[PDB]
Amino acid sequence: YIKGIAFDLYGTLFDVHSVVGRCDEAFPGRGREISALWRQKQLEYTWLRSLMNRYVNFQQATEDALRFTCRHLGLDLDARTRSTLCDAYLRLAPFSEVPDSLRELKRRGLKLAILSNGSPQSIDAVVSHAGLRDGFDHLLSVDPVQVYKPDNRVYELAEQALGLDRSAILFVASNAWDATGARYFGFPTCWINRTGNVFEEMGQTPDWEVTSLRAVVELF
Amino acid sequence: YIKGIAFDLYGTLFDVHSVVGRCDEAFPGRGREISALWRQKQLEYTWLRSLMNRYVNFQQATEDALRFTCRHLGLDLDARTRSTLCDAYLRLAPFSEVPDSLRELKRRGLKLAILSNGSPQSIDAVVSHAGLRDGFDHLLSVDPVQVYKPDNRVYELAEQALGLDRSAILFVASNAWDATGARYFGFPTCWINRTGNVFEEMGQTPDWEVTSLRAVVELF
Repeated sequence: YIKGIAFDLYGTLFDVHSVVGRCDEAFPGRGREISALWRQKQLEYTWLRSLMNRYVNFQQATEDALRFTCRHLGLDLDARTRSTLCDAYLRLAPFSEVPDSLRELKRRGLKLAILSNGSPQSIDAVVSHAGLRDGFDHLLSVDPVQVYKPDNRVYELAEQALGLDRSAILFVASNAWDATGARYFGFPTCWINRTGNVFEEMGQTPDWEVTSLRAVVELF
Repeated sequence: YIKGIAFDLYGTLFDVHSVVGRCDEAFPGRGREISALWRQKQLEYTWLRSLMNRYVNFQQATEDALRFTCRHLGLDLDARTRSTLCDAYLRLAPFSEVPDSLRELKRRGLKLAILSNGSPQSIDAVVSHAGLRDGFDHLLSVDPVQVYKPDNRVYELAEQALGLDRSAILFVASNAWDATGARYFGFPTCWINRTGNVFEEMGQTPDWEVTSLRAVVELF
């Protein structure tokens, strides 16, 4: 039934925990605090700007979210440190099972795509850096539609880019709010729950809840 | 210039801190923790459901958000406690300056309106309970437009209900993300910052930043 798979990038295939460390190096002892807030503001800003119809790209939203975090915590953030922390996203490392799992999925003749927030160039840098670039048929950004998830215009992009009806595309995401959007859209959804989180209470439940990509491979 | 004022309810005119206590009584020692998460999920659910075009009223969103908080914390939440905590919002107390400030503003011939998320009946209960019901020309809910702020359809409601152009309506809100939306819409905006928060980094700045309603009265 499923002929393609759409993956979220940050937090699903690639571990963002490394940013915590780069944050702690910039502001010793503050790392975890800074990252938690930074991540949250990035999210809120994508949702809020979408609702207001005031789109700016993810790099912009990321800087704005860091600028806020720093003002909010009282930290002095110069331009240099700003760029350096923001660059931490281009050097993420994949989760242990990811590489082998991707190889196996491709060997099964499945079309694999990534649908993320960053530019196609940034998405490319992360996957290429990990040597996984050859494993994807498509590297998609929300940028062309000028809106963020869970706006349906974003999900239609994956459907179009992959050339398959939504019912034949497996949507794989770590974020429960994202899995909720995809489910309402029509994608058979797989929620990757590695750390014991509970699903969002927005009227949906994923088709599959797995602890890693290993369980995805075993679905085929 | 300004002939009317649109006020947000929870957190602007009425103190929600009382919910913390009712939460701690239900789950001793957990109060602050439960409330912080509950408040955050209410917000996220209003934004997310709007983006997905999956509207449910605020009472619903509030229950869903509490149900999630409880599952997330491991707390056992029965129906009774659910209703009781949810009812805590109908018995809020206004901030000290609020009553006198409202009296003074009305004495100046200004049209006063409240634009909140809850039903007109719930909004009425809170204001009536505090004996402030006679102080408002309009008690507005987002319900008629089936979407939440910062969606512009919500702001147009206030403009229509008050019978004034947006340029003549002062938008007063405690939430910086809300003040940002109103500003992009066209309302001269007053941000009530009582506890030293910093403004959101979404490209806007309020026209006035005050520490309480006392400074609002002094504007006229």
